[PDB]
Amino acid sequence: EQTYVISAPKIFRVGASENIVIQVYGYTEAFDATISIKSYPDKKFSYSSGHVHLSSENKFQNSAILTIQPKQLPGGQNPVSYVYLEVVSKHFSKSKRMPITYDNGFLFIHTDKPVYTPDQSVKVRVYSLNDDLKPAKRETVLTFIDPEGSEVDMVEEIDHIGIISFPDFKIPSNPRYGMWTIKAKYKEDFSTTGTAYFEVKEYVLPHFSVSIEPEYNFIGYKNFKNFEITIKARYFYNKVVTEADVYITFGIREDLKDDQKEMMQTAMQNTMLINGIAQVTFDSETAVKELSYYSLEDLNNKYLYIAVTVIESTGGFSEEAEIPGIKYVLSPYKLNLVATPLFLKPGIPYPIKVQVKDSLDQLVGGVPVTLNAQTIDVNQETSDLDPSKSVTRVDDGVASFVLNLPSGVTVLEFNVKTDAPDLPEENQAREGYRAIAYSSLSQSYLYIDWTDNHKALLVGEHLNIIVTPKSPYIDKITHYNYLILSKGKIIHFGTREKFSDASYQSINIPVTQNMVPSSRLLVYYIVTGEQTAELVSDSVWLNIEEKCGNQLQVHLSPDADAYSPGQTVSLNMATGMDSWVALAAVDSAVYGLERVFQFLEKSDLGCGAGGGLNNANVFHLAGLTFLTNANADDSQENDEPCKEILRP
Amino acid sequence: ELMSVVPVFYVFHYLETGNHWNIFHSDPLIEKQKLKKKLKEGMLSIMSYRNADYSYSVWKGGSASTWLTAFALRVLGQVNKYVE
Repeated sequence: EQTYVISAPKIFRVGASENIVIQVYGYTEAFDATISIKSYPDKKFSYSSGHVHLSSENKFQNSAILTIQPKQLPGGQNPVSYVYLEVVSKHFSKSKRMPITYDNGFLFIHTDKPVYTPDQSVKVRVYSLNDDLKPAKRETVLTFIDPEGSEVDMVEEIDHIGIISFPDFKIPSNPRYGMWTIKAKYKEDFSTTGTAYFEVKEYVLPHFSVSIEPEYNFIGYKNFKNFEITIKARYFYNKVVTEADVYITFGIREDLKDDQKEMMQTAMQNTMLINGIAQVTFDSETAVKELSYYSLEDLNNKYLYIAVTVIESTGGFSEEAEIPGIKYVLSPYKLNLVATPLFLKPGIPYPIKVQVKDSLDQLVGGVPVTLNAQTIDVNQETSDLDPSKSVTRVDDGVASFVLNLPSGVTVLEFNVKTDAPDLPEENQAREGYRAIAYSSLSQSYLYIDWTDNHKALLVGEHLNIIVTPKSPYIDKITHYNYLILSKGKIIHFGTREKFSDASYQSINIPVTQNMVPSSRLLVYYIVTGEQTAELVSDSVWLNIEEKCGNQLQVHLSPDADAYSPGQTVSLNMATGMDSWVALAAVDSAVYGLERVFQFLEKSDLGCGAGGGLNNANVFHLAGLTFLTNANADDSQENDEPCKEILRP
Repeated sequence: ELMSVVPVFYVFHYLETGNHWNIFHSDPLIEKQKLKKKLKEGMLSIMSYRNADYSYSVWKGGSASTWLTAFALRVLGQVNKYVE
């Protein structure tokens, strides 16, 4: 039987270099094919073409690199919304309508300080890259947006090196205070945007700096009866006020964007400061009795606004402070699923990994989580499983479960629930999910299993993946074929033959510098009967370590733990190859950023940790599409704002 | 705050209308940018004295004035030929 899978990325990017992988099976006479992108809906104007040689030494697998340049598309009155990925050879001629996008590249705007004062200069430079993660060398048009949404300054600049240094934006002697916004933009052909926020705050200096440092930054079930708040005031480095007069007031708030606050006009305390520190308490339940609220079921996702005026005894000065909100939380935890696809494989174990985050996103360990499950098989017969508990470990905040499912499972309805020792079971965090089995005619499955799931993959080493089929036609399988995706681009492919009567085998794959932030690996095989054939596929999401292509490191000489004001030091930069290094020395007391790989990974198409409902959903959720004889894609190209996690 | 954009302007009204860009030992297209820099900085300085109805108030947060708006439109109506 003669079939073929021609794998393309899900969405062509204009100006990119998309790799189109064709793999044919069941052939003996070598041949050639022309992969060409034609226009729509006419197939007249051919944007680019390629020529691949499908011969025996290539194991009948090759790849052409196609490219849609922006200078060949009719802009103005419309953008182009579809193209045709068309393949022609002497054995097949297919074509598929492919959406295109113009979202090419990345723009990182980096101002030095997040908070500015009047008559200071906003330094700003833009790190511009294209979608193959190289210096884009395109012109960028910065825009300065005030709090009033006005184009107060639109400066543009040409790029040569990848780092676009702009002139310094001068905050006036009297500015409009509030959140500003810098919007970067390529001047032509691309709808790439970058956004950076900064704040302009008026500088007034106090007689003494009053801080309010409370017990916890959220209140649930234990600070709902007593909440110890600490107030500190000092003139300078160590000059601390001796006596002062403290007046506190409290109020309930809905959210931090609605600035109306309903004060509790009975809880106005009055204490005395003794050489800096006064510890006050706030019984919350008896104080919220006006504007009744009566419970912790109510006040849920509401805030507490603590205002403090410390009046100095000696000089008579009165410095004010405030907290915008301490969230009145019901349960102290939030549960989610880290790196669990909600798709089953029948006869194959299902690993679940939940994560207990507190209500201000910390990995709270030592928190007992309980899992209850329900097998709803094909005949709509709910069967209950044994409950299993586990402990959230403190290193990454992830508890671990494994369900060994019966052979005829169709829908798993599992509900996680915290089992903390000193909370009621209406203040325990719970979540409920539902996992659906992979569907296939002539029921045959694939389960690829990453060996070291717990630790991140090191570049230069070798990935070892164990591949198990669960077919009824196991001895008809001949090859395992895989694809490796990174940043929505197919970077590898291959074909390991199946060891004839070994029930499962292992594939060895080298991990390179193509797949640095993360990567996906889609393995499949073809089980052919007397009917039409079918691809049986599965995919995983990998976790390759952060090792940049030429390792920059900076040092200070001499490296001491204390310097002198005025000491001349030397900065020792050392890269691996030639590079343009951008430097920024920011006073670190402003922070109270530059995380990039959690944003540079948003070029990846498709979400989740793999899996799919059928064959084509595995290809679609990996960020791929394809055209075969065996199966069709038939995948609705809708929005799907998916929210999966994938990482501790 | 309007007297910080005026002497940059009446220099720029001279070197451009009279065409006197042959004085500088630097690149005169570069030194033209630093003058148009300050004409753009000083245009921002009374962005803050503008009210919600696009009217100009004398002090910060004070009442609007017909005197300052006529002086804000005299100054800004002259920069238009050199800064958009």
